[PDB]
Amino acid sequence: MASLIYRQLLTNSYTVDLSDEIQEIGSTKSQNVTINPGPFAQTGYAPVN
Amino acid sequence: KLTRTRLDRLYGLPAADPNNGKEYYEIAGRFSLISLVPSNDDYQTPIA
Repeated sequence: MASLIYRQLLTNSYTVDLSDEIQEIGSTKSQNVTINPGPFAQTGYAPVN
Repeated sequence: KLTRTRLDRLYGLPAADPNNGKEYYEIAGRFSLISLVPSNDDYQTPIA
């Protein structure tokens, strides 16, 4: 009965995709920001006077 | 040598003329430079 409405609201998980696609289309800017620096080299200059 | 002059046997290049019809003055060789350079970073590339 009402248990079937409970089950039915479980079943319709195939429109939550539309729900999230709307929010991601009308979402903000998307970022491909990418950086990955590792070890350093501790180099420099050795000038004579 | 310098002839018909009282100042002779001048040694070295004078200031007048090394052209003499010579095509050029060629001095070949090589370089070897160790340089600090920022432009060869193949590293900070974005994904995709």
